[PDB]
Amino acid sequence: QAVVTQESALTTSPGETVTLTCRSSTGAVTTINFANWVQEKPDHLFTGLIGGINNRAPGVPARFSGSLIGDKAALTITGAQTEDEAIYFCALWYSNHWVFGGGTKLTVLGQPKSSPSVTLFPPSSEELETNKATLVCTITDFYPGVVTVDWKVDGTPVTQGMETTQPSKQSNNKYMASSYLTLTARAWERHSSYSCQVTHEGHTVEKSLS
Amino acid sequence: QAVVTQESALTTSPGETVTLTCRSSTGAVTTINFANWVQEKPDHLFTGLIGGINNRAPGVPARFSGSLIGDKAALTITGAQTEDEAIYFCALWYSNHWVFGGGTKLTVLGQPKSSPSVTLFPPSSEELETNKATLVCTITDFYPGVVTVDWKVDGTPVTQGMETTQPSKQSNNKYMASSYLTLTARAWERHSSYSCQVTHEGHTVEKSLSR
Amino acid sequence: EVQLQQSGPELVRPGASMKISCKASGYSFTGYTMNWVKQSHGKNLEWIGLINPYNGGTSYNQKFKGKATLTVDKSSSTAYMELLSLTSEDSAVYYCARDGDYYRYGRYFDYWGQGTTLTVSSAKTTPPSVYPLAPGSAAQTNSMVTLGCLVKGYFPEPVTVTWNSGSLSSGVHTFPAVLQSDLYTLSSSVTVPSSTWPSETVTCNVAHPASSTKVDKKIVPR
Amino acid sequence: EVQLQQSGPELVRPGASMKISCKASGYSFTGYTMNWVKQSHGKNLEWIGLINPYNGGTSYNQKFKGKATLTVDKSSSTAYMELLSLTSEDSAVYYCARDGDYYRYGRYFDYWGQGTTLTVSSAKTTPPSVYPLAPGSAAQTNSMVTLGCLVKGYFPEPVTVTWNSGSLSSGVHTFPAVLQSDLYTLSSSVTVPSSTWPSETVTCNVAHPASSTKVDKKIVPR
Amino acid sequence: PDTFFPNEKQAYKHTIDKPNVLIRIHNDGTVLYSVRISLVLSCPMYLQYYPMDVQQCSIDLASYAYTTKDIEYLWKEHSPLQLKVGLSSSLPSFQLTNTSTTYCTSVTNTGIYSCLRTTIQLKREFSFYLLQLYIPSCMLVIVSWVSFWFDRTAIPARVTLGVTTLLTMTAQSAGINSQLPPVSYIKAIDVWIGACMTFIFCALLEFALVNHIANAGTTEWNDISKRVDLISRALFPVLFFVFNILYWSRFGH
Amino acid sequence: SDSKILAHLFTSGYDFRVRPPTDNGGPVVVSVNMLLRTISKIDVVNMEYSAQLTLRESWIDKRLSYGVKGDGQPDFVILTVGHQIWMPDTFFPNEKQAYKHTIDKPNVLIRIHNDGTVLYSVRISLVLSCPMYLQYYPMDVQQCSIDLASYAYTTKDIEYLWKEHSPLQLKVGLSSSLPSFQLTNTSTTYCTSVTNTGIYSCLRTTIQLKREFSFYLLQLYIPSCMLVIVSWVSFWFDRTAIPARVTLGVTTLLTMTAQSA
Amino acid sequence: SDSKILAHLFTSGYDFRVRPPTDNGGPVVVSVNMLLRTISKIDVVNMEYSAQLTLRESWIDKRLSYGVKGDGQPDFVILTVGHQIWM
Ligand SMILES: *[C@@H]1O[C@H](CO)[C@@H](O)[C@H](O)[C@H]1NC(C)=O
Ligand SMILES: *[C@@H]1O[C@H](CO)[C@@H](O)[C@H](O)[C@H]1NC(C)=O
Ligand SMILES: [Cl-]
Repeated sequence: QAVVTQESALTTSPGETVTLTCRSSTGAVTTINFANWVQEKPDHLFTGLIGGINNRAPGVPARFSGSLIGDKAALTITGAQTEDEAIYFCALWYSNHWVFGGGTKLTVLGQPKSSPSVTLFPPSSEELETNKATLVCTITDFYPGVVTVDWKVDGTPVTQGMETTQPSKQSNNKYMASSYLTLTARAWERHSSYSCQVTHEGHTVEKSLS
Repeated sequence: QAVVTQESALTTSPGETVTLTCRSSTGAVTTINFANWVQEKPDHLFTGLIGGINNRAPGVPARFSGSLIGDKAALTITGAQTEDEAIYFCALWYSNHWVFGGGTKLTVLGQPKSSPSVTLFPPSSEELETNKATLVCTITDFYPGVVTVDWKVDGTPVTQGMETTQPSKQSNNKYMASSYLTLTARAWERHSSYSCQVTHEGHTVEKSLSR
Repeated sequence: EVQLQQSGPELVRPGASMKISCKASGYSFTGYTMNWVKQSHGKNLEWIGLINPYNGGTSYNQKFKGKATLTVDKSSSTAYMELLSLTSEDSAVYYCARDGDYYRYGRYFDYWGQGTTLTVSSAKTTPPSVYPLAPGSAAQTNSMVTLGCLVKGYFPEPVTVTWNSGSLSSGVHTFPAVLQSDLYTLSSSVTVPSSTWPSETVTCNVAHPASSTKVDKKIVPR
Repeated sequence: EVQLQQSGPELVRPGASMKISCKASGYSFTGYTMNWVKQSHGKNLEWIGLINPYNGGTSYNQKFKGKATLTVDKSSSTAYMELLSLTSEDSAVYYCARDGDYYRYGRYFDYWGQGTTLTVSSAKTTPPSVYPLAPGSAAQTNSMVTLGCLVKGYFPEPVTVTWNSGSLSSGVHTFPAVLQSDLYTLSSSVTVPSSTWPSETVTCNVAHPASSTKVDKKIVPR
Repeated sequence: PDTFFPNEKQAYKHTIDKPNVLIRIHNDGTVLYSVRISLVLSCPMYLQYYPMDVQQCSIDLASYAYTTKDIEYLWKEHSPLQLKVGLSSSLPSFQLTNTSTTYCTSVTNTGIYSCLRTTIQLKREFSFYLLQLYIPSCMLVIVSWVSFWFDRTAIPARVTLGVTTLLTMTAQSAGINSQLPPVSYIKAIDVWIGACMTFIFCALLEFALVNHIANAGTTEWNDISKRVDLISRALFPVLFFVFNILYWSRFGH
Repeated sequence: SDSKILAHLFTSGYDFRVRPPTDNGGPVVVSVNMLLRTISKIDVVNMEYSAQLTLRESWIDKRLSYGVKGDGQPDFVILTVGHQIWMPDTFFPNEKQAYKHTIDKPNVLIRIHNDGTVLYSVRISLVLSCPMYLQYYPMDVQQCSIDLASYAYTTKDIEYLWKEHSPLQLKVGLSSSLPSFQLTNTSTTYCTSVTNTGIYSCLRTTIQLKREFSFYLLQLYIPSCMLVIVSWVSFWFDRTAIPARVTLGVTTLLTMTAQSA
Repeated sequence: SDSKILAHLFTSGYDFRVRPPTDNGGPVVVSVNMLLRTISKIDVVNMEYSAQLTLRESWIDKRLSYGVKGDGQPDFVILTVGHQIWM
């Protein structure tokens, strides 16, 4: 009936100004859409920010401010802080009910950007007797946490049979993820070579295997 | 949609009584026209005099009085003064509208009527090099400030290429105006005779030259 | 006493839009509605719109629907008029005229402003061209010799014309300007004894503040 | 301060039905209406319904008409949400979000609960099958090596993965569990000096308290 | 004409037997419309000068839908407003001083609407409030002063006058109060009551001070009592005369 | 001309019983402007006050659209009698009594703009409920409101919004109109609530009333303070002066009784 | 949609003056809800008090049934002017 679209993820530095948008599929976001912005800290924490006509949740910093730039809702953070690093969801009121967006992963760099250290791992023979093949591609220590993952196993294009976990915050505040592969035992021997490439900050890195 | 008509200009003597009229083109000026009279002093000064139903602006002298003589509005000044010499505009209220008139140039004689001093100047030699000739007819020291400037070339009045300034008051309460005749330099060469004809208070002053 | 001070004169190019102010003083501002009158050269006085400071309510002339927008700031006691999509036709002097009745439309003009001159021309700044004018050959003497200057083709107004750096201040007449092809043209004249010409040289001093020019011109008989 | 404490995490089988609680404190409970938000993995946040503690009035999302039922006990200041005919699709985390205005619907989210994780799946308790994840056909060794340990197929969550009985406590990576259908699965990594292996035995310690299984797994790579 | 009454809070037409309307259609097309109407109009009144006040009430009249472009109201040239024979005496509280017919055309957000306004000016009957309150309080203050001219030893004489005068003053105040409508702001009637109440109270208190210092039986103090009495015979009449000048010049407008 | 336009609108299949169409199936947005003329008859006993006001509503009905900006047709047409258009079933939740004005023509005005925008103006006399509290008599403050919402149509069909510019307009001399109180601030807020029948959009204009402290000061507090002080000077008098102390004591108390009444 | 339905109900022979049908000839069961907004003007002299309230009644009229639950039609329809039902 209606889809709310947000940015995938945005990056900003402390002290600067970032603006998150929230686009409607039904048209321009009017005042009867009652643009709501919800902040999600890690570990399933949810704080309310800006709502309805001109309302603000108690304790919300002055740097947070809502608006209607263009034909969509906007959440502007003027003077970003380190603790403003979270996932921001936008909710719009269409008729009788609310619809949330994809959510924007805002990253406030407390430390410089780190290049991911990716190494693929061959499937152990202990599980190959179960006629199951599971190749694990581990990705550790990258900043921020936006990693795409493509595989070029066998033929260079891949279609389906892959699952990837979300970036997990480590102790050193650098993020970490992994990507698995679902195949049969017949695929291991027939397929020639392997490839697990991940793209971070526009930089692609590939690994090899036989 | 509708035009308000006033007299061109009127002349009166101090102490006497003069009446300015204000005619509507749609018909008789009724009370729902809310006849307004505005006085325009020189140097773009404006103040309201008599308005709407029977209202008067604060400070307006008792000599000013409005009425509806005939089928048009009237502004009567009983006992005219020297400072009552200005331009008087009448405004009429059409439903959802206002329309001002041409305005009447009222002259209160503060000094005897003086004939205009007219001097005509031929185009300079420097100007002729730019293929443009400009004749200048200066009208100075006349009273009242109403003149009619006409130009004649080779015995013929020129309809195109002429323009005259509006009569502006001097320091000695007299009025001044200037008129220009724009021509090409080659046109100034062929026409042997040029003439500037000025009319003030029914009398005509003429200035001519021939080159 | 009361006063209606408006904004200073403005000069803009076609397509743009500016806003004229009108600060009121000496009375309860919200009690009297304000009119706006446009005075152009080619046409008579044209009433624009009226606005009630209290209600904020407006009533425009059909001629100026969209051309003008009347607003009001009660705090500063000021009436505003915004003119949009300015053209050469909108070049005129604009007045704000107060209505005379207290908290009711009496339909009569009370006080007026000093006026705001709005000039809208697509012309660029042009330096004046001064030409000397002297009486033609023959037809000499008679009355005392009358001379003058011709300031042709400049933009914008004004230009100050003095004689001999301001020594001759008798017989000095400065005629109003006339614009042809978007360029103003003005002439100034003086009267001097015929016995003191052309034996003594008189010179007109023409200055243009916007052009930062000051041209002198000596008059020589043909 | 205010708080919105919800019920603990639950595990049920398809066809059954449970009810999540949400105890309010720190404010006048009957003055603020409560929202309920569903956070699943496959789909985005799905808003359910709202309920006014005072009126008792409810308004549900059309998608969840009959799936959810909001009640309220004013005495204990608690909002309840009952989910009926639970299926695999209803596996998500459920939050209760307070509206921000006092005794009126302001249409804006104020405070949220800590969340309640509801997992429903027709799978039985299954001990984890641990297989040593190791590098193969490595091109070169440069003063660093990474070792894995794939914990595949266990239910329910979670598992506690350590290395050498907690001896290796630096650089140990434990990835969030990504599950196949009917089976939950995760792996782990570790950072050690290159020389200490395979010269020294490393062991992947996997414990599954749900089945009381504690299996140690050595690493044997050529 | 869609005419109505802008400041009307309640209004009824008279429909007993046949309704009380009259419409005449002349030959030229001129229409005469007559109707009896019972109005309850709003009239903000101010009682700062109680009861020497003056009120002005109005009857606004205008069209509701039609702007100045469609309809325009004008008062009849001859006798625009007509009062009934004994209308000015009909009001118990007030006496009608002037009637006026004016225009109240105003510019609103919906347009410019023509409007008429009949205004009546109301003066309150001052003769009663003058003579039934101002006179007795004036006499009451005068009576209270002659206790200063009485000896200290005449306790029954001075005590009686002081207390009696005050009791009478309260009673007069109570009688005026019922007539007076309850209003939260200070009125002229409140000022002049509180003053007279004070002057009489102070005249009694003066006796208490005099009786005290005399009773202590020593001649420095013995004779001082008389001195207090002497200055009271001058201070009070002057202060009261000063008050009246201040009072009547303030509420003289 | 105008009568011909109104005819063309209602000759087509039009139903005033049907909600106006929306571009995306959304609710009809009614913009509300409010003009307050008089506040009167404030009652603390029955918890009510009388208020007369002009209500202005505005919505878009594309069915009534008969023209473009650059045509020879008048921008708006006044709706004549005998023709019904869809109108918001708006009411006043906290109204105890209410009347419309019907003298001569009823005091309603309906304008249909060319684009289809409808302007609805009406004079209404309300008697609204206003619970008041006098614990701080007389230095107290009261707040009275005028709630406005739809009765039948829920949030999916109709949505009320205060006008962007000057939502509330007071009459020229409204603050002085009240004998007992002085209003310091007026505010326009939203009072949308969720009920057992559904979610109804609602507007609320609120007026704040402060009572005159100056009277009570000079009529009760000041004279009583002086009265208490006068009662003290009997302490400084000797015991033997019975007429002095007895008079002052009784006189002061008797006067205080009169004050209270 | 709604206007399309309401017409269909009153095209058949319907009488708002006639009591709604019952499965077993029993009485019409009306469920009543009450909302009190204000209590005011309590009078001890005239033994009376003023009360403003919202009355909610509910009954079943099978004659007005326009659909089954599993249809694309809205659960309820707001009754427009010009159509009378038994009350
Ligand atoms: C009539 O009352 C009005 C009130 O404004 C006043 O202006 C006018 O002078 C009065 N007429 C006379 C002379 O009594
Ligand atoms: C009205 O006045 C009150 C008291 O000063 C203030 O709290 C409130 O914010 C004001 N209203 C608005 C919307 O400014
Ligand atoms: Cl007693």
